[PDB]
Amino acid sequence: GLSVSRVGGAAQIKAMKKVAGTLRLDLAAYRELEAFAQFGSDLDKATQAKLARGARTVEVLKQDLHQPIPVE
Amino acid sequence: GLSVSRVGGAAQIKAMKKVAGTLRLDLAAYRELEAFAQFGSDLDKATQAKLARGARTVEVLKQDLHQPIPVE
Amino acid sequence: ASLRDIKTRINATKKTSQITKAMEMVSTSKLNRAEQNAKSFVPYMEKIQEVVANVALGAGGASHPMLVSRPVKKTGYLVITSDRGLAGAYNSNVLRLVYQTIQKRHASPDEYAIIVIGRVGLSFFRKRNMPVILDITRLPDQPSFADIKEIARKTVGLFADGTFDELYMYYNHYVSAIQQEVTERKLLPLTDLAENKQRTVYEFEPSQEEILDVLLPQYAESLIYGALLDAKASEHAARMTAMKNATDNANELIRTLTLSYNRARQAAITQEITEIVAGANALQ
Amino acid sequence: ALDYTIVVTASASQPAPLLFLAPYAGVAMGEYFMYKGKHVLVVYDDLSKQAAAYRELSLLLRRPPGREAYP
Amino acid sequence: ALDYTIVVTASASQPAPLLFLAPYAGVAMGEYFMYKGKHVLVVYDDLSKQAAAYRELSLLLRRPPGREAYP
Amino acid sequence: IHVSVVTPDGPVYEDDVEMVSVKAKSGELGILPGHIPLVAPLEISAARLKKGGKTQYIAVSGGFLEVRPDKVTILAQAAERAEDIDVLRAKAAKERAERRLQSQQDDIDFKRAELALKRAMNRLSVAE
Amino acid sequence: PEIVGEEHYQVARKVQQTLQRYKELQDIIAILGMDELSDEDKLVVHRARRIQFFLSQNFHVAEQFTGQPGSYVPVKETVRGFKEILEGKYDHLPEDAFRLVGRIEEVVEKAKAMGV
Amino acid sequence: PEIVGEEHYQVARKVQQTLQRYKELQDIIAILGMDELSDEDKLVVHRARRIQFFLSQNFHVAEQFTGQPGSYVPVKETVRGFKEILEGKYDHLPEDAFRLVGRIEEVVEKAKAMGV
Repeated sequence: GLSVSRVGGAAQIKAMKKVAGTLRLDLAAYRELEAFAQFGSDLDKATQAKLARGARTVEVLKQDLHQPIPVE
Repeated sequence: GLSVSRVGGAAQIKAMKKVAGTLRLDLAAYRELEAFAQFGSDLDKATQAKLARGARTVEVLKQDLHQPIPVE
Repeated sequence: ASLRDIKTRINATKKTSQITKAMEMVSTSKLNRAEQNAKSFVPYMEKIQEVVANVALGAGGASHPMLVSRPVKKTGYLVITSDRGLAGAYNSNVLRLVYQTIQKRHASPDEYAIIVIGRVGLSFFRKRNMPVILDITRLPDQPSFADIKEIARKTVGLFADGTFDELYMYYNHYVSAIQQEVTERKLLPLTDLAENKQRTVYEFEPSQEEILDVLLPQYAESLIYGALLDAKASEHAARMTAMKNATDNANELIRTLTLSYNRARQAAITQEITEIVAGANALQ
Repeated sequence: ALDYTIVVTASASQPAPLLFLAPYAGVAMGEYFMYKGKHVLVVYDDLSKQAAAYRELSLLLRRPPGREAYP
Repeated sequence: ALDYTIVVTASASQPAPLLFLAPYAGVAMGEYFMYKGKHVLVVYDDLSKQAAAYRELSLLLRRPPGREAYP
Repeated sequence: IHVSVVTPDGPVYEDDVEMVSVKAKSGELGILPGHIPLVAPLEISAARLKKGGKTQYIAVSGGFLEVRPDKVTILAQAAERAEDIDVLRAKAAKERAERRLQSQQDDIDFKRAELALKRAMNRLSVAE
Repeated sequence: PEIVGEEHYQVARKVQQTLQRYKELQDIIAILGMDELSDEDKLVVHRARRIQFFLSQNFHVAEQFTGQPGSYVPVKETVRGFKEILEGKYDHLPEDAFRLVGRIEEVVEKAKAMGV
Repeated sequence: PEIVGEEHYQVARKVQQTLQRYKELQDIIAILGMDELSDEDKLVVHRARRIQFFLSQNFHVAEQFTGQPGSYVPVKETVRGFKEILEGKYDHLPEDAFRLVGRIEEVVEKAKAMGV
């Protein structure tokens, strides 16, 4: 969320750009909606789907040590 | 609330000296409750009369530029 | 350490303290109106209790099954919780008490049935996978008799069909404003009813059994609505006490953060002044 | 209002001593009317600029600095 | 209690060189009885005052200060 | 005698009349001052009170009567003060819509306040 | 994992994960209290009290401080004890039963001596 | 108002007030939902969407990237346009056709091209 790229978009390939757009959108959405989920009201399904989506984004964006992945 | 006139009260005209003593207490009662008024229908006339005449106090004390009002 | 971060933490804690104090004032007003409703119910309740005492205790009259104890094949549970959260030990005490009585005496899933009031109890007994047969949730903060009347008629009719065979109430008795003792009372056997001071012999116009099977459902519904007014008063008092405790916790947190702010403020000024004077001494 | 007021200007492009000497010129123009018997109202717009220009003068003259390098 | 105690006084009005040397004088008066086999108790009322006076005595010597301006 | 139409919500009329008469579930009935201690359920019908020549009608619903020779105390789960029998159904429908709106209103008010607390305590957590 | 072992590594990371989640919950517990947490955060607090008390240990050097004789714990046994705390096997014990204890059989012994 | 004029000042302050009121409803709409606010606040977010899209323009510079030839909008015409959106004249047009238009008549010249 705080990490900035100042080129970004001109760096990426076309295939990474197409899907990194919507990945940035729903990860920002999950970072916003996680603020209202530590206590209290147990939010409805319409953004519980977005929280589950965002938890899967966070679980995708993890790696191991010294395992780089190709672009494809 | 934060502004003070350490000579004040003895600098006022005798007409304002009778009237400002109520206005200090009215605006001091309103600015404590100004953040408590976004939600709550709590008291019918005990602390909503304070909010009503404090909002009217704040609306009275506004001005436009270049139009000084005489003391009377 | 990080003077601006301590300042923003002081400001955020002041905003939380103001929000919790405003919730405390709202909850004090709703506790006052809940006590007014609980007081306005009382002249109905004395005269219903008086008529039930003078009728059911005069000359036997154990014909209606609500006055006699039948052999227990099942057991109903009437649970009154809150619908909205931010009450500290209001819902947790009642739900733990119901859960431990159920796990104590029954240990069989179809041997009991649970009637919840509020969404907290409903979510509790759905996460524990229990039968939650009636679901009157989304009630107001100041309820009337007309919206508890439908589930009260249904939970009296589910005794009158022969399903529950007895049932219990679980709620928080508002005792005085800080305690809110959780109580268990007993519904439909009416064996433990008490006589009044002056016992009078009424003359029964249709019959006696017709008086009983019109009135004793209304007596049970008045007991349920009295327990629910009690539970709403203890709900609003519990949320009042919870927001007062949250405001006091936020204020003592503000106090320790201002001690840290003054330490960091003094250390910042002495750091800046010794660096200015060292940069001045480097030239001389 | 320019039938009775006096405007004394030390704008930011002027050097630091004129910024330093603007308010003392204000009271030195006001005390004439004060000791003649009149009533004066002197308005010092942003004395913090004047304090910073006196900080600049004291630092470039090698005077020992205090807090926030104000002398 | 004055049959065995010795009071070494450095006031608040005394200069920082006497405040700096009061605990060392107390220890040097206790070591005479310690190295003869006697047992000595020495009490320092507010060594924070000695540290503040040594901060004074070091900054007047223009030694560069550290954390909380102590040397 | 003192007649008092009493609802579980609150008292309705609670004054003194000359001769109150109402129809029970068995049938018609009248109450003169000094009546026997009598108990009879009521049907969904009005209760006339006969204050001289006024005859103020009180429509009880559910309803239950206990008459003591000074303490007529009619116990009705729904009771309008000025009423002919048809007004209680429309009044119950109007108050049921109004109280569904009130339940929605105070639940939303609590949720607005709780989101204010969630945002302020999120900012306290981010401030570290 | 190539040095310390995969079971050791993932038990250590799960311990750090629950302690970091409890450290994030510290402010809510300080102001609102424990009663607001959503039944998984209550469990994370309920396990993290046990973890941060079970990391404490009685020493041989600290026998002169308190009289308690001290303990030496092998690596596989503290891995097994933290895996059994994280599985939920010791949720019924009091949280003050885990303080200053070598291995988790002594947790069970100290909780029996307390009277659970 | 002594610099920009009086009409421009009232229109700009009312646009600031309604966008501030829509900013205060950000968490309520995002969390609690859209169908539950009220009327006289759904009207506020209704006009605020049309306002915060009409503030955007098609630039002359972006002609090489989008194709539309761009626009220079005088101050009196944007004051008139925001006054007409604040009065409620254009509440029946969609929340598109306020995106990337110069003048206020281009809103209806785009909305007749898309829909009603």
